[PDB]
Amino acid sequence: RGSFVEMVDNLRGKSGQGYYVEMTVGSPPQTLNILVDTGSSNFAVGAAPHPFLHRYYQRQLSSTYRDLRKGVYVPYTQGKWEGELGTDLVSIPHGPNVTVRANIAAITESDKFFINGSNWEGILGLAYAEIARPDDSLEPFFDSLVKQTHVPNLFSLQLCGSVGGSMIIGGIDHSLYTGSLWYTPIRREWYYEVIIVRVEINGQDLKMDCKEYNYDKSIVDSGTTNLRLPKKVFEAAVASIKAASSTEKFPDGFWLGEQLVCWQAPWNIFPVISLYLMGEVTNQSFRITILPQQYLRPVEDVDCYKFAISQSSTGTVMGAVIMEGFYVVFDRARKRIGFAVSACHVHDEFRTAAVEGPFVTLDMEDCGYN
Ligand SMILES: C[C@@]1(c2cc(NC(=O)c3ccc(C#N)cn3)ccc2F)C[C@H](C(F)(F)F)OC(N)=N1
Ligand code: NA
Ligand code: NA
Repeated sequence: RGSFVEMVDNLRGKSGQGYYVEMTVGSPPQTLNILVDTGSSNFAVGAAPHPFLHRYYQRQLSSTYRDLRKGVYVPYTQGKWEGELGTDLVSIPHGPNVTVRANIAAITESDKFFINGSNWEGILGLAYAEIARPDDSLEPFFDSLVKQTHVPNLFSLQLCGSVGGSMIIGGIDHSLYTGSLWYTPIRREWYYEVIIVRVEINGQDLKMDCKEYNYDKSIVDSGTTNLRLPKKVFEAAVASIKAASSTEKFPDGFWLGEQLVCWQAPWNIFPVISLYLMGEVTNQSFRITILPQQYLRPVEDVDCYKFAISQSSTGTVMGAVIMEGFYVVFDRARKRIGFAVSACHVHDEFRTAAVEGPFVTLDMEDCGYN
């Protein structure tokens, strides 16, 4: 409890390609790099020699593999994968000293799923059974870990924007953040769904019915890059950031993530974004504040950055954009998610990402969409 030195720095990544942890499956152990995705609930690994993959799961080499005789077909807006369901033994070498029998979906066909040039070969869906595919009886990796071992029912993520970071499984490591953690309730255990109760651009309120911030849900999702906002909130949000910084002009396509923008070797013009989240106590909220350093993402394989806030029709998505400013504690045993200022967040001399409270916010339960 409090000190997990072996788990510190166990995530790697390339900017734009996500964060992965090293995992082993089968006996003898097969080492795979696996994408950490708090917005899905399947443990799904390449199992066939797709050209983009460094390595894949070879079930034939595993004496402990058990076939479930059941296929799965998983489409996404862009992307699909199909595979064969089975169970095998799984450990995390830079995670707790335990081995579990987990469901694995061996991906045998995929389209637009794997990234050419990336160093991961599968995805670790850390959310709940309710969105597992094919259905909610396929118990996710984390539920099996907690059922079969003494690991507490929580994990925390420090995503440092070559990227790196830490996934602490079973606890919190205090060296990873400063100040205090503040907690928002998980509204329903499917996605890691939370409730946003107010949004401020450079300390001015968007002044929207708060139901708009969570239409139709808000989630914390390490497997998406952007801060994604409901169309109507997105519209209000760029309008406000345009006005805050209109000392310089940008092509309009920039704000739609349709073209990049460039200086040489200009942060003080861009405002901070505050999201207030529902607190633990009636009428109490807290707020997280992100810097332009989080929402203007550097692009290499071209000083050119992309606007990393985008419109959505699936609700607000607090992606890696947001998470990279914070230590984020997925406190599943108490159905709550904690934020604190990350000890590794990208910043400067003028302002810093922040987590502040308490605030008085009334009618917070109205902000949820039904
Ligand atoms: C199951 C899914 C998924 C994520 C990724 N993620 C990445 O490729 C990636 C890339 C960059 C970064 C960063 N930073 C993070 N993740 C790739 C494939 C995929 F199917 C798709 C699902 C969706 F809603 F999209 F369907 O969103 C989430 N949460 N996970
Ligand atoms: Na247990
Ligand atoms: Na600390």
